[PDB]
Amino acid sequence: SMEMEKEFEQIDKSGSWAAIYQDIRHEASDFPCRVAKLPKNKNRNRYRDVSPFDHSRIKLHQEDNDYINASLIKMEEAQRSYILTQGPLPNTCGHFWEMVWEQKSRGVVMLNRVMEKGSLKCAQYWPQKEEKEMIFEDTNLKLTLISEDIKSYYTVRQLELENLTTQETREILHFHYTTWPDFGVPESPASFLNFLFKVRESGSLSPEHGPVVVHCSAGIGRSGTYCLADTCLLLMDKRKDPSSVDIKKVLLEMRKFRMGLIQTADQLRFSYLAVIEGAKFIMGDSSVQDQWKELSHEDL
Ligand SMILES: O=C(O)C(=O)Nc1sc2c(c1C(=O)O)CCNC2
Ligand SMILES: [Cl-]
Ligand SMILES: [Cl-]
Ligand SMILES: [Cl-]
Repeated sequence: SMEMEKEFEQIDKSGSWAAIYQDIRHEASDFPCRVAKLPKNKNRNRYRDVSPFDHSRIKLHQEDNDYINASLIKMEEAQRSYILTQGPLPNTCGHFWEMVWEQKSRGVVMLNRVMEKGSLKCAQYWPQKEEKEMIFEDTNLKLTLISEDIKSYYTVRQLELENLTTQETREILHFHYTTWPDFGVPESPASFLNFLFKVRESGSLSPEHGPVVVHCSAGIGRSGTYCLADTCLLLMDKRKDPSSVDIKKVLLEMRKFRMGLIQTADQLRFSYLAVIEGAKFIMGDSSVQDQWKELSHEDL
């Protein structure tokens, strides 16, 4: 059994998930967020306590106001980057797709629903009907729903994003997880890993593309959980060595680039479970992938 499994058992036995998680919060980086806190950006932030650090914020390529609440998580050893961002607001959907355009992203991973716990956690930023495309006048972009593949707990959409200035167009894949509760965890490691591997298999993480965009409502809790699991699996894979992966150190590295990644101790505990289970595929048992698809009951 792997060292992360032994660590997992000892933390479970001693009941120390809350203390381990608080240790991470105490040790996490603290960098300034001066642009995010400028008065003119107040209505560009969904949550007053969630801001991108200045050193890693994504800048929009426009001259009026380049601010978006979004961070580039640049994982050097893993050689994968992610853009983590908040669920766009009704006035920032144009900025969101501007950022997708300028950063050359091929995929968007959405881990939340538009309404959760009775509240609007994210704007309806993509078109729900092929024949009702959206136009973002402020950033001069057009967004059309091309097709969607609805499964029982996630939906994959094919979108066309057009730069109306140049009339160039790109296909964006939208991976929408619809049964992951806010401040909660997926239903099982299997359904989570099935979804995560759906993203991987799409090619959206290819280094020929810009960084994948990942968001939940705040871009930190569910987004941090997804990214930690994905990065740890990729590191294990590069080295073919589960024991070289220190999950808490990877999370602390990610938190150099955006605050608050992973919002509960149970989400941390879930990340361990997902990485431990996914290690079976990494280390050469491809049949677990079929097993996850079955256990996830994705068919409708
Ligand atoms: O969507 C997520 O997974 C996430 O981290 N959400 C977060 S983090 C966070 C909040 C929320 C929210 O959704 O209310 C409220 C304000 N404090 C921090
Ligand atoms: Cl200002
Ligand atoms: Cl909203
Ligand atoms: Cl935190």
